[PDB]
This record gives sequence, C-alpha cells and structure tokens, in this order.
Amino acid sequence: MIDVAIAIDAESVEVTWRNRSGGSYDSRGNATGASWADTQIRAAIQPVSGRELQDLPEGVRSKVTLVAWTRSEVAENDQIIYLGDAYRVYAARPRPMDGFTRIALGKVSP
Amino acid sequence: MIDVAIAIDAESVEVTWRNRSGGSYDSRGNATGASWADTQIRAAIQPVSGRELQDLPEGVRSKVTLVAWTRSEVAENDQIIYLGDAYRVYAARPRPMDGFTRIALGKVSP
Amino acid sequence: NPIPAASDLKTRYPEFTGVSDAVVNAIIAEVNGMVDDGWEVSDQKPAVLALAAHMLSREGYPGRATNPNSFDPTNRPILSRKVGDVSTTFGRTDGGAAEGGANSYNYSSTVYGQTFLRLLRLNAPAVGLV
Amino acid sequence: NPIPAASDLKTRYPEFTGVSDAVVNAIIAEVNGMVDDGWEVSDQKPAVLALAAHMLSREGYPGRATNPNSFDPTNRPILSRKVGDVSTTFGRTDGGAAEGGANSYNYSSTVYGQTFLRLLRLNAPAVGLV
Amino acid sequence: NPIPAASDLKTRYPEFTGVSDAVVNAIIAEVNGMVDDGWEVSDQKPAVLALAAHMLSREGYPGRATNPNSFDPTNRPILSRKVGDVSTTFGRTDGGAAEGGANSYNYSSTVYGQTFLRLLRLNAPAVGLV
Amino acid sequence: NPIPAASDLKTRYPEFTGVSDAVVNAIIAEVNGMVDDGWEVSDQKPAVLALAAHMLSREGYPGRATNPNSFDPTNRPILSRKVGDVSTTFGRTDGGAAEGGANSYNYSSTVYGQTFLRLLRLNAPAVGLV
Amino acid sequence: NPIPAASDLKTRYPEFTGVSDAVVNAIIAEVNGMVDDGWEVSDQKPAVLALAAHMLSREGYPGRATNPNSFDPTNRPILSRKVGDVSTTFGRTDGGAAEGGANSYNYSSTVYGQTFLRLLRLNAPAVGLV
Repeated sequence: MIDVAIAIDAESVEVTWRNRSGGSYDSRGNATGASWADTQIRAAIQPVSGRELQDLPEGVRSKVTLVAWTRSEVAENDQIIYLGDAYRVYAARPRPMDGFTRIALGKVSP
Repeated sequence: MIDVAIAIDAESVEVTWRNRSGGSYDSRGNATGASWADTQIRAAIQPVSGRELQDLPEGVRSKVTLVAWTRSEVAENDQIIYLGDAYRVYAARPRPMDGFTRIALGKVSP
Repeated sequence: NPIPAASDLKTRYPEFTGVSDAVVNAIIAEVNGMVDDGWEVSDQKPAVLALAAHMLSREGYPGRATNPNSFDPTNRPILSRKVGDVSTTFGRTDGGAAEGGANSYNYSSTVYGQTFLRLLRLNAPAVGLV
Repeated sequence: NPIPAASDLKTRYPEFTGVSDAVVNAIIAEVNGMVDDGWEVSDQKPAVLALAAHMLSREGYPGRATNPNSFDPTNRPILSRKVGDVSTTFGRTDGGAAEGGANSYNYSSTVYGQTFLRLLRLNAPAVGLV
Repeated sequence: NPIPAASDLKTRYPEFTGVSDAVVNAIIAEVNGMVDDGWEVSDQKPAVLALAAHMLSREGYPGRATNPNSFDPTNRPILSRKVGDVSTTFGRTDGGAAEGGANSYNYSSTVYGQTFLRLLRLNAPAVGLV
Repeated sequence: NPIPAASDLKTRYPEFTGVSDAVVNAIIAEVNGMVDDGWEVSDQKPAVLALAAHMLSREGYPGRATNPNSFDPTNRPILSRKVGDVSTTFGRTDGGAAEGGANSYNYSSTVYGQTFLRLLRLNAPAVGLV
Repeated sequence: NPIPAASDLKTRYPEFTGVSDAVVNAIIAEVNGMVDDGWEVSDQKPAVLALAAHMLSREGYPGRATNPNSFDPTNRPILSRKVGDVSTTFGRTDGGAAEGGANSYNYSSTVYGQTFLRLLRLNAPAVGLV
C-alpha cells in the first residue's frame, strides 16, 4: 500500500499553472510565442534562497527563487503564477514511479 | 495544535524596524529617498560571521553581518536599528505557512 | 427507536456533506439496531447519529473515500513526514496496532466512537441471569 | 438543573465566539443531563459550562473546525516539528494513546474535562445497595 | 441464508469493480457457510458481504492483484519510505507480525474483517454442554 | 470563610495584574467553597489565594490567555527548542503525561497547586465513620 | 476425498501457471491425505486447493523457483532496501524467526496457510479418549 505524495498535501497552496505550446517565426525572422492554457493547481512552495537584493548602478532589484514539489505534470518551460507574480520553471526532477515532481522557479518581472 | 515561532520568543530583543517606501527622480536626474515608518519590534539576532576587520590603505574598518529570525513581515530593502547602529537587509526567506522570516543584516555606517 | 434518524447528521456533523444514499440507506440501517427503547430519550437520536459517523469515518469518508481516490482499507496511522525531500513513516496494524484490540471491535478509535461508547456505558449496564 | 445554561460559556470561556447554534442547541442539550439537583448550587452551572467546552474542544472548534478547515477526527498529538525543512511527527492513537483509556471516556484530556472531573468527584460519591 | 448474496458488494463496496467471476462463484460460496439462520435479518446479508470483501482484500485485489501485477502472498506492512533516494522498510510477518495471532485466523486486520467480527460477537454467543 | 478573599491576590501574586472581573467573580467564587472554618486562621486566606492562582495559571493566564493570543487547552510541555533553524518538540498529554494522574485532579502541576496541597494535607486529616 | 483436486488451482489461484507436473503429481499427492470425509463438502476441495498452494509458495514458485533462478531454501524476509546505492537487510531465521514456531509446522506464514488453518479449526475439533 503506497502513498508518498500524501506528504505534499499537508502544506499546499493554489497556484495557477500555465502550460505552454511553442510558436514559429514570421517570414521577416521575428518570433511569435502563443498557446497558453491555464489551470488552478496545488503546490508546496518553499523559499530556497529567495529575494536576494541587487543594488546595481541602474538601481535596485531583487532575485527571487523557489521550489515547488507539485503533484501534477509540469515541463521545463512553463509558467506558475503565485502570490500575484509569474514564475518561470528552471528545471524539473520528475519521479514517475510516484506522482510528483520538483521544480525551480524564478520570478519574471524585472 | 501548531506553534513553531514560540521558539523565537525564548531569545529576543527590541530592535526598531524601519519600513521603507520608494521615491522618484528630480527632473535634473537626481534621486529622492523618503517615506520611512518606524516601529519597535522583537527579534532574535545571532552573529553569523560578524565584525571582520579590514586594514585597507585608507585605514581600518569593520565588516558586520547578522541574522534575524523575526516574527513580523520584513521586505528585502528595509532598515533595522539595533545596538545603536543601522542595518540594511540583504535577503529574506519568508515562511508564510508559519509566522516568521529569516533576514541577513549588514551594518551601514562606513 | 421509532424513527431511524436519517439525513440529519449532515446538520449535526457538518463535515459530511458529500453523499446521502450511502449514509441513510446503506449505513443508518446498520446502526439503528443497537439502540433500544430501554435507553433515554436524550440519547437514542444522538448516539445513533454519532455511531453512523464513526462507521463512516472508519472508511475514508462518507462513501469509501473523499474526493481524491486515496483510501486505505487498513487504517494505517501516519507517525511522521517530511516534505523538503518527500518521506513518510506509517504505523503497524496487523491484529492490534498499539494499546488496541485484536478480538473485539475498538470503539475508541475516533471521537465519534468515544461519544457512542460514553453513552453506551451510561444507558446499558451489563448483568444477566441465564 | 432548572435552567439549561445557554449562550453564557462565550462569556465564561472567551475563546469560543464563532458559532452559537451548534453550542446552545446541539451540545448543551447533551450535557445538561449529567447534572443533577443533588449537586450544590455553586457547581451546577460551572460544571455543565465546562463540560460543554470540553466536548466542543474535543472536536476541532465549536462546530467541527476553526475558520481554516483542517480538523482531525482522531486527535493525534503533535510531538515535534521543524520549519527549516518542513517536517512533523505525530503520536499513535488507536485505542489508548499514552497513559490513556481504551474502554471508558477519557475526561482528562483537556483542562475543561479536568475541571468537570474534579467537580464530579466532589459532588458524586459512588456507592450502591442493589 | 436462503440467498447467497452475489454481485451486490460492488454496490455495497464501490472500490471493487474489476472482476465478478472470482467474486460471486469463487469466494462468496466460501463465506455463505459461516452465516446461519440463527442470526438476525439485519446482519446475514451485511455480514457475508463484509467478510467476502475481507477475503478479497486479504489478497492483492478482487482476483489476486490489481491492474499492476505487484502482489505479495505474505502481507508485509510498509513502515516507511523515501523518494529523494528510493528506500522502503517493511515489517516482519512469520507466525504473527505485531500483536497478531499465529495459531488462529486474525479477523482484525482490515476494516471489513472487523465489521464481520463485531457482528459475529453480537449474534453468536459461544457456550456448549457436550 | 466569612470573607471571600477578592482583588487581593494581585498584591499577593504580583504577576497577575491583567483582568479583575474574571478573577474575583468568575474564579474566586469557585474556590471559596473548598475552605472550611475547621481550618486555621493563618491558612484560610493564603490557601484560597493560592488555589485561585493555580486555577488561573492552569489556563493561559488570568483570563484564558496572556496579551498574545497563543493559548493551548491542553497544557503541552515544551521539551526542547532550537532557534538557529526554528524547531520545537512537545510532550504527550492524553490521560496522564508523565508521573501524573488520569482519574483525579493533579494538584502538583505548578507551585501554587503544591502550596494548596501542602496546606490541605496539614489542616484536613482524612477519616470517616459512616 | 474421492477426487484429488488436480490442475484446478491454476483456475482458483491464477498466479500459478508455470508448471503442472510438479503440481498435480508431486504436490497434490502430498496434501490429499490430510483431508477426511469427516469434513464438509464445501471445504474438502477449497482446503486442499489452498494447502497445495501454500506448499508451492513455501518454495520459490510452483517448481522450486520462478523464471529467474534466485531461490532461497531458507525463507529469509527482506526488512529494508535502498536503490540509490544498492543495499538490503534481511531477517534471522534459525529455529523460529519472530513470533514463529521452532518445533511444529507454522501454518500462519502466508495467506494460503491461514486459509487452510481457518478451515482446519472449523471442521476438525481435537478430542480423544485413548
């Protein structure tokens, strides 16, 4: 009798998964990114080295990273909207023997 | 029955939190930093690699760092006045499942 | 017990609001036998209302499971867990788990069972003659 | 017990202020039977007032849960935890958890039941003839 | 027991919907002997319905396994596991695992056998004269 | 006990200065019954003054909690803690925690209860005839 | 037992479909002696059908092993394992492993043995006169 992902249910939160399908290129060489599909989903987010300040000459900006451990299937280039801001997926470590993955998220807004 | 931050209450101290709101730029290009708000608050400060001496050609000066573990909400660019000197926040690791954060502080006075 | 209490535990025990056919017809019929008119009026309704919920929560949720389909026919307790790198540990329940029975029915598992037990001891002293 | 004490524990026990219908009608009626006129005047109101809160807090909160919906029908105690990398460990509660009962009702779990127990021992010596 | 209850546990116990021939003919015939007309009407159908599911779930799933073929002829409990680097630990079940029997049939393993046991104790007092 | 000692424990026990209505009217009324004129003059005031404080400190504070609203209806002890990466571990209190009671009222929890106990044993020898 | 049940357990116990000469002739002949006409008609076929499978599963698989040739003449249980860096731990079985026999034959190892045991206790009461 197997249930490991039952641990991810103790702490979770509603983040909007945003699955992506690629586009193509205009005859002039430009790029067209399209085909987003949204779905509310549950994750277990933890702040592994989040919100590092950067006082560049151009001003001040932060560097935010996170980890996910979600039950659904998420690829390497998708989006997850959490706490009102979008995060792009660095890298996933899927475990198909069970149902869950592990994801690195970086904040998109500069 | 959940209480984890009850550990931060064993050791604590009154530091003055100094919350910040940004400004804008003068038409000549300069900068105007304003909108501070002060509040006495309790923290649990520990000296993780504090007070490193630096004997530069210009003279002698120290390099002070600290960690906080406070219960209140502190952003990445605020101030905390402790032991008579100001400290600026490097990076926070908020844990919204509980109520507390973890902060890196660096002394401001050169 | 003139009236099998039906569709009322959803008002008494708000957490159960998923299904009603498995409750009234399938389970309440299995409880209304234990109650006897030798009890008191203040107990015949609450006691069966409690025991039905104990039987329900014995399984996953009112019918066999909650909305997720993660149900265990053996009520294995969860002793610990960790989610920074997913891990769990469970208990061992073969005949009797821990300070528990192996030849009777354990009414002291959940709170509903304890409420049924506390009423049962009150209204039904045990003594016979034959 | 001429008057079933109702809507007053919210003044006596200030932590309970969420709901009132599940308190006065759904639980107090289940407690005001244990109290008898053979008790003393100083106990009849406080004893029932305490036992009602014991029954309430035995479940999650006045009705079945607090504002967040995280209630456990088996009261599993939390022994330890850690929040640098989230982890928890619970106890085992199958019939009797630890120095607890498995065939009676354990009145000595929360403070409220302990108050009720200390009054019950004072006012109700147990001795019979039949 | 005039009617061997057949093909109805799938309605009574919704988790069993995979196979029917191994249920009605191969197992129900093995359980409808334990039931006797000396029981009450409210128990004869539910008791056998529960014991059949107990026998089914004692093995992997209705016939010998679930859709994946990972069945253990010795029911070894899983105490813990970890998926950052796959690891599991099992229990030991040689004659009796933990608070379990080794010379009788342990009816108190799953919920279904516990229901059957609690009915059997109610309906069948054991006393003889020969 | 001609005079229920009221609003005086704030002078006797300085730590309690938060609320006075919950003390004099709600709690002192619950203690002044245990004291009897068969005691000694030097004990009737201090003993009740101590027992009221024991009852107060049994809850979070004077009224149900201190200024922060972090109160536990179960007096779970804190065995260890760590603040370099926040962690705590608690005790297990179900019927009796450790060298503690499960069917009586434990007067030996805090110091105030021990003071009440030491006066009670002195002034009230236990012997009857009926 | 007029008819030694042969080549039928492959239909009763689907997991065994490898070899049939080692089953019918080599093993079933070793079981059909224990069954007696003093049993009941509903048991003489299922009981031997179960005991033959218990004897088969006592060894690796119907004949001495499964398709891989990894068989252990001592039924050493596997307590834990790890595959991020291969490791296993086994149990100790010398005279009796854990809650197991050392001078009798343990029928409570697998489920098939428990089924044989539960039928045996039912049909064969033990009493003699000589």
